[PDB]
Amino acid sequence: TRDQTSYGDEIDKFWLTQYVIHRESYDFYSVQVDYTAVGLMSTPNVAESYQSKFKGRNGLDKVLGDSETTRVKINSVILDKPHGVATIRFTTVRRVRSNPVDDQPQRWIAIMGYEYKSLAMNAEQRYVNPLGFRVTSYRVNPE
Amino acid sequence: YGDEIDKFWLTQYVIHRESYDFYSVQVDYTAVGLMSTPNVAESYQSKFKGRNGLDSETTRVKINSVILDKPHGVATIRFTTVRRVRSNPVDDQPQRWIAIMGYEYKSLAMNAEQRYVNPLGFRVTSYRVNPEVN
Ligand SMILES: O=C(O)c1cc(-n2cccc2)ccn1
Repeated sequence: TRDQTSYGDEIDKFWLTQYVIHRESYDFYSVQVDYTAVGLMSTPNVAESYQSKFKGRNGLDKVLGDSETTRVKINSVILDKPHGVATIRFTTVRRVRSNPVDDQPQRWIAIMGYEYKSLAMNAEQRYVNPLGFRVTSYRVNPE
Repeated sequence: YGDEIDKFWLTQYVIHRESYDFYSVQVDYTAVGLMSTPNVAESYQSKFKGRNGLDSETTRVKINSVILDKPHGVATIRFTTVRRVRSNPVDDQPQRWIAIMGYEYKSLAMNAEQRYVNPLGFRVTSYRVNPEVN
């Protein structure tokens, strides 16, 4: 909509958490929806390193299928609105359909830079991102 | 504009209206004033209208469900509240409720005011809330 670094605590918090759930979760049924969302909510450079694991024969969706899944769980969010910086602590629970039960959960820390860029958008894009939220920097490290 | 985007303003609205706070009384009253129509918003202010407007107590909320009815702009939110007076050293016994509301997206007038709370023009048309006891 409008060039803007921040939209408030609650607004930024929703877009940030949604992003992590889209990009760190893997469900064979929603992969296309998750894939499309991360692209629109990211700069080309940020979207490039994520789309890489999906290209070619050994693309994640081509290899995994529905043999496994990873669930995502948000645990806390720290906003630095004036700088467009945000820290996110979350948990991920993987599974494989051939094992008895789930495997041990994994704690992560996400350091994200975000903004709201005003640019042209098509109909199918108005559904994904209204305020034009975009991640300009992303990297996760173990807890 | 999608389920998640709608569920956000809805749950936030239920949290805004069905709660009670003072740091946030200057932020919740103002918040609901923008996410509501002049028709369904006077039933919410009517609670302080006059001299006897509503620190001695508090009321917090936790969302437990969302179900959506897209084509109509309605939702079936189910939440719980907890009352607490400054005096009583412990919280009150929880109570469970049910609500359905009307929302729309009509960005007719928007200023410096709504960017923080409501820049997407989320507006509530209808409201009701009724309890639930098994
Ligand atoms: O990213 C989503 O919004 C999502 C994730 C999942 N999911 C469940 C386990 C792992 C990913 C299912 C449906 N939607």
